[PDB]
Amino acid sequence: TSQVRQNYDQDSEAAINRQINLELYASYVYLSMSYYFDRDDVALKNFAKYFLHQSHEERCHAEKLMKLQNQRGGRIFLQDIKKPDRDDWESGLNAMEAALQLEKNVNQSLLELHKLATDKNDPHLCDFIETHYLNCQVCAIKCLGDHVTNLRKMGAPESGLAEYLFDKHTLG
Amino acid sequence: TSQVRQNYDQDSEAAINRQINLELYASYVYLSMSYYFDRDDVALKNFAKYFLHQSHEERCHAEKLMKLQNQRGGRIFLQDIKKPDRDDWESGLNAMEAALQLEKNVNQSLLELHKLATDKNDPHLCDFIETHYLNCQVCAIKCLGDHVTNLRKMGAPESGLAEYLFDKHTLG
Amino acid sequence: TSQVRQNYDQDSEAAINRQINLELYASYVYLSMSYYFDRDDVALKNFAKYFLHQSHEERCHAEKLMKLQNQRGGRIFLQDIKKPDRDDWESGLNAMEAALQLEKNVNQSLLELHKLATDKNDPHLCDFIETHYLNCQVCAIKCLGDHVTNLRKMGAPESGLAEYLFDKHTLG
Amino acid sequence: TSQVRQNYDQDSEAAINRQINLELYASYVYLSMSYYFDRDDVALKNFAKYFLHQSHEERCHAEKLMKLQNQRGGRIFLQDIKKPDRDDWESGLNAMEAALQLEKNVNQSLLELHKLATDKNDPHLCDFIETHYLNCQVCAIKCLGDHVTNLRKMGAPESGLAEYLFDKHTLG
Amino acid sequence: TSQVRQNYDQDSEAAINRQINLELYASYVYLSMSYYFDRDDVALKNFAKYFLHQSHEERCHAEKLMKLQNQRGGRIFLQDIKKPDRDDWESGLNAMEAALQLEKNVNQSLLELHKLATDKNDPHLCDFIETHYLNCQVCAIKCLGDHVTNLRKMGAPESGLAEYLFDKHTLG
Amino acid sequence: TSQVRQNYDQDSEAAINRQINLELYASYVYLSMSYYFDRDDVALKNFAKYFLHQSHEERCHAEKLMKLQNQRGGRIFLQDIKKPDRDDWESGLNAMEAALQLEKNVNQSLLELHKLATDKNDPHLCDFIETHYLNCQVCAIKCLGDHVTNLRKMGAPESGLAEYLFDKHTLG
Ligand SMILES: [Ca+2]
Ligand SMILES: [Ca+2]
Repeated sequence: TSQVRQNYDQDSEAAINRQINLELYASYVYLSMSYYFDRDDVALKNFAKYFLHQSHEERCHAEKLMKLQNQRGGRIFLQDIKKPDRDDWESGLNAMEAALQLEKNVNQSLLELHKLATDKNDPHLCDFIETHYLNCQVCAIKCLGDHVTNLRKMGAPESGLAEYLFDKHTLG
Repeated sequence: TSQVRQNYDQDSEAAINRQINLELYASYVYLSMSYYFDRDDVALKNFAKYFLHQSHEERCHAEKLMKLQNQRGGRIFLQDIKKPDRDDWESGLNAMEAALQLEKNVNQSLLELHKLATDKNDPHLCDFIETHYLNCQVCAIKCLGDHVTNLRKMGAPESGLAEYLFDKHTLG
Repeated sequence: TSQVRQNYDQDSEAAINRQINLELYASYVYLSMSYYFDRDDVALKNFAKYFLHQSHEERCHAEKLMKLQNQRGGRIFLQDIKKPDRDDWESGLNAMEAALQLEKNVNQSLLELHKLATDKNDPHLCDFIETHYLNCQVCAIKCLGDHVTNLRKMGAPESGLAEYLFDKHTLG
Repeated sequence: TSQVRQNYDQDSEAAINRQINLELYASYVYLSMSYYFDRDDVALKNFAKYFLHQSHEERCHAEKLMKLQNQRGGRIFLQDIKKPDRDDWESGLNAMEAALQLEKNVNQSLLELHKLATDKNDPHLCDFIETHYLNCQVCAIKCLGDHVTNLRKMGAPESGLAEYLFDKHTLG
Repeated sequence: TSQVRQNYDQDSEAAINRQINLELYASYVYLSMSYYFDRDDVALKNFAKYFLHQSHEERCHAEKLMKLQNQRGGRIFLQDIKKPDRDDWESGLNAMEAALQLEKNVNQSLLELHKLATDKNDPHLCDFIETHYLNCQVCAIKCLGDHVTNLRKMGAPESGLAEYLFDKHTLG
Repeated sequence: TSQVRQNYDQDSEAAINRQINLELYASYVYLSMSYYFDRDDVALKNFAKYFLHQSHEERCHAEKLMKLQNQRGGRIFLQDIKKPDRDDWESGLNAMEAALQLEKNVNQSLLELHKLATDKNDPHLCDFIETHYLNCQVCAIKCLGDHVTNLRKMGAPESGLAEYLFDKHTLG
């Protein structure tokens, strides 16, 4: 029993660890996407920068989660960070849609965590998720949807010119 | 179905569209009050300025609700903006009292909305309402309450001097 | 009867209240268009930004009209603000063509209002309309005409790439 | 009843009045600790400084609570501020453990207050607690837990050298 | 016995502790007074602002007093801070009068304390009272007395306008 | 076959992927150590900062490796990032020694990679490792050895004061 623990359910704790790993996984996915667009045969520096930044963001969420854990007296338990589903992300459009899912998936997990926080009557954990994740996710998912829409309407992925311009005008 | 929609109930979506219209309405009411005090037979520039500002506020609130709708993949449907209940707001004290009532109504509407978001377990929608409207409405109610009270004690509406000085000292 | 009223015919008064409402209406159509381009499935930020500005400009025109009413002793009477024709504006080209028409209509109304002022021999009303409205109308129409022409030549609406580039190069 | 009152339960109101007194009590407890370390036979200026600041923090919370009460239409009702249960706090480590308990009790109390807020469907009062008190208490309990862990691991309270160096290196 | 203690009579010590509780009490009276004018049905921010300041002042005095105690070798013993008389101060003029009284009582107590220090031939405790409390009280009294005069003369509390203007012109 | 590939052996390529994962693993270890010292029962902010920074460094090496891979035409293949051996790092000293090994181990891998680069006569890959890793490793291993030595000589881990001071004077 931690001296600072208070109103922090066991389910909550395990769930945060569950969440820390998921965030790290998302991060790992993005890192993968990033360096795919860095390949001499894909060559889209901005898509590359975009994802690398997205990757670093997920790592911050992960670290803020670990912070939260220690903050409420819970104990951190890391677990293997599973590698990404793919190695080759096909195209800019395909990668964007993959991210759209990744985010919607992490959002699903966040909402479930919030539901558990509510059921366990842990307002502090609820506010933490409300203020630091929920709203960011909606923004991110919205951002991705938009990029996907633009890429689709520009003629991607068949059109290489489309992905090129998008790289320059939206991600640049 | 929107590619970014997730955990967004149709009722909530319809409720947001309702709120949007209510905000546009409130904004119309304040616009009306504003120019009332701009009449050559009322001539209270600061009351006029105060309400014009309030008007622009409610319109900013409307646009933020519309932004919300899109962010969560809902679809906006505008409806007529009914006209204010009057064209003559009588006195400054009277318009202040009406605003107090208009705000408490709008707030009432937001409490409905927030309660709905809860029943439909939509934490994002609840935090949006919390962190953006519920807190601002309370401050607003309190402000109007204060103005209403000051106007009454100074002698309004009976005393024309009262409203003149409140115009200069509180609204100027 | 206002103490400042002088040579302000009643038909003029009513014509102006009607214009105030027409202006507010235009502001509404524009607000509607702005947030259409904000939809995750349209996603043209500069179009959204562009029309949101025109909405603010039209609203600002309404208010000057309201200021004018009070300047010459007239009395303001507001009416409901009818909802825009559509909820979906299709494409950039379509919204542009729609906006061009809207503009020509308001102008159409201003011109009649000026023909009335001329008939009622009210030089002040004529000058207020010439200086503050007719010029901006000619300008806005030419601006909108040009936009429409560009979009057509680029291949819009069929060319999604056309609307993306226009969004970035002309509206950005 | 207040003209601004809206969705503010009687029980909630009384709960605040209660919390207001609790915060003042905390403030008093810290003020006592503060000057205990200011005694020539204790002599730890930074521990003193630390608690004197915590003391002012707690009073500020009380004052913000009183603001809330009038902000929603409630009515402040002050009660005697009961003196702390101790006059001599033995040591820096002992005092820290005391503060830790005092904070977990204030937090325990805010959580009950937040519960009540939810049982009464009062979302405003809910965000007010989450945003201005819930995270603050968590961060504070963590800080105190840390301080207690360091002091113990340093040799306190047996070692006078230990509390001295903590006074200089952690609180200075 | 304290190693720093010198020429500090046990009665002086007990009187200093009594004074500490008294300054803290006064402090609590002003705090109560302050938020009374923050009420939506009183609404006089500068009165509220004014008394809040006087409140923080009283606490600074209480704190300096506690510092004196330790400086001389005495030992602090806190007592309950008894709640103020009223919960409703009726009017600014009334609150101002109550304050004038509070100050004259605190003063009476200080003068007593000074004579005690004199009979106990403790010049240090005499000069401390002279320099840091006595002239401050005289000023406070004269200030409060002046405020009462203006409020009575402007026509308080019958005239709401009287207190409103005093709020703006003297306390603003 | 990549268009930019040239003098880049298959063994080399696979070895770099091998290395990328190792770097990411090291990074993961450090992240773990970092947040262990953030626990309310360990409480050494600087050891915490130290490792978190060390962690971010290993992630840069990882990313620079992925960069290298694409640079020479090789293809990146990520793999699960195995979790750290431990969850509880016992103490500051124990963590330092663990890092000393982690670094010596990563150094062993780097030297082997360099040997392979030499055998495959790939000077570019040799210089890359010589300039970007070999020298840094020697510095890091030296740094860790020193910290270990200091902690040992100060009385760590039995002495909690030792770890405390070290945290403040060397890591701060
Ligand atoms: Ca002209
Ligand atoms: Ca919240």
